[PDB]
Amino acid sequence: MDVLYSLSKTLKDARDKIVEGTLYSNVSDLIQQFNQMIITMNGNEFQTGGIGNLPIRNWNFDFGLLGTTLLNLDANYVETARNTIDYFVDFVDNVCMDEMVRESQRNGIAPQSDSLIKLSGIKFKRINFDNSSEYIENWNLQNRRQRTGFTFHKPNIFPYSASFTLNRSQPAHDNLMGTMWLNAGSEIQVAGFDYSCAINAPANTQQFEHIVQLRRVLTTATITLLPDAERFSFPRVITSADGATTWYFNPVILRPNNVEIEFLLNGQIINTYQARFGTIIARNFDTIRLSFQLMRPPNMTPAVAALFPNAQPFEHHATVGLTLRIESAVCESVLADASETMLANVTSVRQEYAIPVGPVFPPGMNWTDLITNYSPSREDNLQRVFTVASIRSMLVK
Amino acid sequence: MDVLYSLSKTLKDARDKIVEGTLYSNVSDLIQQFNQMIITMNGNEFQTGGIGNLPIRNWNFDFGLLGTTLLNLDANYVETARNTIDYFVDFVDNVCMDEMVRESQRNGIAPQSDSLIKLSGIKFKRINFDNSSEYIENWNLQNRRQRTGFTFHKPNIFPYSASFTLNRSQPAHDNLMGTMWLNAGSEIQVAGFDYSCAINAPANTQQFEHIVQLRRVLTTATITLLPDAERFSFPRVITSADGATTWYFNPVILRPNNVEIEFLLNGQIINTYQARFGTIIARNFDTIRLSFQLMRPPNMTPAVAALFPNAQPFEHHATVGLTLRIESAVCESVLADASETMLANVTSVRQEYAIPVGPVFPPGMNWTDLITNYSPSREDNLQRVFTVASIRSMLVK
Amino acid sequence: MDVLYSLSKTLKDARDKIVEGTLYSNVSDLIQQFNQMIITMNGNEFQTGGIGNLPIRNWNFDFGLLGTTLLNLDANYVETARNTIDYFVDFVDNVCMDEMVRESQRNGIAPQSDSLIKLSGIKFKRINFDNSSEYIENWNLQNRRQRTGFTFHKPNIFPYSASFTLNRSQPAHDNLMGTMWLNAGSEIQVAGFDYSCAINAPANTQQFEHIVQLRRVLTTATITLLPDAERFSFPRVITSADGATTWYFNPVILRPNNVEIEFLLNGQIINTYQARFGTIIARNFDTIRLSFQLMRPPNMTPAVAALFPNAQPFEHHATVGLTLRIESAVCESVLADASETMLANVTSVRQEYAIPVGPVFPPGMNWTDLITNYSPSREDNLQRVFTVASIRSMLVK
Amino acid sequence: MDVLYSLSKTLKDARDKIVEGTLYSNVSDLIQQFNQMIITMNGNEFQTGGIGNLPIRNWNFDFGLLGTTLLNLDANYVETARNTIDYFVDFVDNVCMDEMVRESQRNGIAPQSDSLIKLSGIKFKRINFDNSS
Amino acid sequence: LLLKDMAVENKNSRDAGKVVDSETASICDAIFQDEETEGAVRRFIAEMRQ
Ligand SMILES: [Zn+2]
Repeated sequence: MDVLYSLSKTLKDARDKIVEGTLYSNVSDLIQQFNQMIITMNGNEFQTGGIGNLPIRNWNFDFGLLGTTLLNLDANYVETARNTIDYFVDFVDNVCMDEMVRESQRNGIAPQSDSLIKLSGIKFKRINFDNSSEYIENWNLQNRRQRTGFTFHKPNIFPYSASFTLNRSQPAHDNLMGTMWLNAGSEIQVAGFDYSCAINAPANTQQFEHIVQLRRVLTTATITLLPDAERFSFPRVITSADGATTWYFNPVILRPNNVEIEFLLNGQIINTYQARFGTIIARNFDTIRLSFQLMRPPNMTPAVAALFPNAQPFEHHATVGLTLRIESAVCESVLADASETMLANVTSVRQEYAIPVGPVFPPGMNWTDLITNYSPSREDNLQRVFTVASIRSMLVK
Repeated sequence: MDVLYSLSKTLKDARDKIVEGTLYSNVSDLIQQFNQMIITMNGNEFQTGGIGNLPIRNWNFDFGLLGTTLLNLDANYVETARNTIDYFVDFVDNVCMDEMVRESQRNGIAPQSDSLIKLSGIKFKRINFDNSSEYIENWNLQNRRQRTGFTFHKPNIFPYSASFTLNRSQPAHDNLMGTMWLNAGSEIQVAGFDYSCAINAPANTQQFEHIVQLRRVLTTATITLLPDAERFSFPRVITSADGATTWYFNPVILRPNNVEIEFLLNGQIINTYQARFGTIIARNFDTIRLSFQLMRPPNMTPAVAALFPNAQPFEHHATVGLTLRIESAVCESVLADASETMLANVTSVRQEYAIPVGPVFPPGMNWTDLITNYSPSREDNLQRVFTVASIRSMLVK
Repeated sequence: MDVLYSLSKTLKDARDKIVEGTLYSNVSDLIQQFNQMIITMNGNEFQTGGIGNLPIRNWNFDFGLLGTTLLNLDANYVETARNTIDYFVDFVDNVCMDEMVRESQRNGIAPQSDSLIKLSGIKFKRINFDNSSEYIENWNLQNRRQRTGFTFHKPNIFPYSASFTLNRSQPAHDNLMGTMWLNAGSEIQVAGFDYSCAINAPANTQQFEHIVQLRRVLTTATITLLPDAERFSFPRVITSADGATTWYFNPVILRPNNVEIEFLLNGQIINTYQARFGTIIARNFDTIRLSFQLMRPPNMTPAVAALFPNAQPFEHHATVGLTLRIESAVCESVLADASETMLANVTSVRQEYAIPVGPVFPPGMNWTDLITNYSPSREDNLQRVFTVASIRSMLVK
Repeated sequence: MDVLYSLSKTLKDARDKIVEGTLYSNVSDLIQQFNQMIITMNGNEFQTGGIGNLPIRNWNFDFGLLGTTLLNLDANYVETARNTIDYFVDFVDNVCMDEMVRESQRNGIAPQSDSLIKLSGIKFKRINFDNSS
Repeated sequence: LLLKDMAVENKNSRDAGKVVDSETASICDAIFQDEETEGAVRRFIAEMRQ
């Protein structure tokens, strides 16, 4: 595999450092590496494709090495080179794609394609070099067993979940108490509502709580926590839990009281914040617990008092909420986020070539389904497949 | 042009790899490249500025080479070097800026300034080197007429558009049906409203649709799709279509029914998603079509039933909506996005030097105006100008 | 200090370019640099830790070097090398962490730890090399007293602030006029409300204004400006200014009239935009001023007219708002943003090792507190500490 | 059959007793046995599968002996060895599985697969060893 | 360079052990006999064949 990597950085640092006008010596160390390749290759033949709509093209090698005309390259030098590169580019593309579609439950962490299986062969190792591309960097460190780690902006850790839980309800749905939320991507919005405005509640306070369990631990997370859940601050007509009817939600928002956010790891509180809105750091956690309360206002102007009567009908529904967004974080496992194109690359190549659903990944590489049941097999396959996508993007975007 | 590039990576990899200490051997390959430059330059004379409030400055060259002698580097070596670099820095800055202001209809792609036009000369080509900077990388591939491509976080593809369309209206605006939306940057929010809650509609369902045509194709897009349009979930007083009066919008939100998102390319459906909220991939499209419905709730608790009478006045306006955000995508054309400073750099240099409006770009480099009428000339000029901004940011931020 | 840097890029470019197979002549220039180090070190003793829950591990040096022969690398070569690297890694980690906790009122910009103070020594300078990591790049340019600069996506310039100002109020809070806002991170949302809908106001227009003073100047900012403040578009029960009671806010939204955004620098208007929504550029500013008005609709349909009576009670509260988001910008001072992990790294190391609160940073490295009173000492310490975090992340994530 | 057995204890006592570090003479008696194998093999082509969803895989043999030298086994020695073992492992697996599914009435105790039938051949017996399992 | 052109007999040991050059040779025969050299030494010297 690592083999593969090189092939590219070779070409990139090539299609880049090899231009009409640079002094030879700026590529002396490079040129070499290159040739070395051609050699090892020539002779051996390859097969790519042979699945879904993916074409089966046959590649063969027969190339002459590279000259060295002294003192900065002459145009002619380039063109005779570029012609050779273009065959490798169009090659790798086909190589990546071919191994970017196969999946395997048993050993879905190793090479699948006839193309790559042949590369892991020993007679090729002679190429590997400059492993600085963040992904390969972590691919190695994992083969030896050590502390990996990636960087993500607005990580996609929460499978889509939009629902509610009625802690107090009745057929008419005219005096409910519970929570409703939206967990998606890197964001959580949760609202706690009490139609009675805690009129009969101890200390006139209703407690709420929202717990979210991550499928993977996030470390070094920079998080924005804000009071209120705008998403649940407007009038709604919602389906009942049993789907038999619809209820009316007419919120009026109050500040969440006694806000406490806990970032836990294996049941232990690692970070805890009491009513701290703005930017907070959660250094290592697999669970987020948001606790907040609705406290009936002890003093009310007439306009406010009018919204909260001592007896039903309760027409204005007291609501308190929180919004939490993970701006950035590090994860030991690959994940989709708001900046990297890996998931999109893998998903796109599979869609374009009409690749049949396999035994590992959910239909369409669906993110929610994937992260919901993020098994070891799916993760190993995802990492292999993401690393290949990153190798491909060095040359083909 | 490519020439220009080098000049910088030369300086960067210079002001970076050259310091009090290190071994010669780590820069041997570098030092050379450098000198090579000085030579080609010396003797030549330049001129930058002259437009608007931009100062005119002349530059000459007559500099000594570099001691290729020493083993290690002594402080003294650096200082005698840094002094020479600083003249080039302050130079390039003035060079960039001077070519970052001029526009041109006929040939808005090639160089403009007396400064650069002279560089494209053959006698200077003896300086190109290490073109791994994403932008130049793509500048070349476009000259050779091949498949380019850039990477963007929250791209800026949608010109600002905030409006509505009343499909059913009357003077009193007391029983409207239509859609309202906000397309801006990488986001779309659209709501469909029916004051009558589909009371007289076939199957008690009102169909809605929102189509957005991109000015450029986006590929490998990672997109967040969520139900509801929070922006259109609150009470509003809006101006009538003819501007003669104002209407009242008092929404109550229901879940969008039969949601279907289609990402089309030249009229063909490339990706289609039915009621799938969360993260979805759109691999290649120039158009987005969002179709959704409002279905009158077949079963209603009293509180809900009360909002939707059989006869006017209709006081609670049934509304369904969708929110779509393009987190990342690739485009073959340069665009502004939420992370890159290119647009801001170009716009800022022009504003600071009071550069007069030209024949190509809209006043103030206005993004909405630019993307709305993204002509080939504007794109070629934008790419030239963005590539220069990126060359400049390697040294001056 | 710069010393430190090298130590890493040494190891990275090492644990990266040294793999079973690669051709020697790709590392010739590298190998050297490496050895050079071992030498300078051997014969030196260090000590890290001693504070809070940070272990006190001791280190010594005495190592053999590396062959220079071999066309290609044999597995055996690596392993005998990796064994030596791992001691340096586990070293640096402890070195970073030890200097990443101490703060000094006086010279919070200079080295602290017994470990590093010893490195700034002259006899170690013989190790410097390849300073291209954005942070060190800027560390130097500053030490020389020159123009710095960084890059941030969704910078964190606004300390959390969520409040209101009642310009017209009375005990019953039934006819208020004022503004409410949320400044946090890179975003500002502000709403102006007038319960009377400007019924007795000159020209039936109520003027609003919101001013935000940045603690540091931002340059080359790409900004999204949109009409409406969704956060303040829903019903709320709010505490009175004196905390003695609660008032009711029942907004109905109208388009903000005569919107004018000014980006000022030292009291001077640098950029001004009149009613321009979408993407705008603010090239250099330390203050943002948003002015907008509520204009009573001159023509109203019955439904609208009904919301705005000539006499109290005023039950629907006319509200106009704006939303402004700084997507990206450059700052001469380090700041937290939505992508970089620096703040989180520093905060996390301190939390994990139970580092006691010091004399410079607020408890918990609280961002709001830090940016609110961003003194020169806090900035120098923050930069030192952020630069170290970035050096560490090259090897340990 | 017994043949088969060896193939493994060979590999186990191999992937086990052969590691970065060990002194020479702890593999002398072993090393030998190993090589002896490679020889007998090289040249003969094999075939596994062909039934149900069992992939028809082709196997070939052409591996160099060993550097019966170095004192305290250098890392490099191992890796060049492990690479050869892994082909045999992935082999045997396929060999076992292929004969672990065929049934025969008349004479059901004997070997079935084209893979194994070929092993019971005399020219291979030169391998059997350590039947303590 | 080539080695056959430097071949030499490792006087001691089974397996017609041949070694690199003269010095290589000397040393072996030399140590072989310094009785205070771990049993592993003779062994290695021994069996190690070209
Ligand atoms: Zn963002």
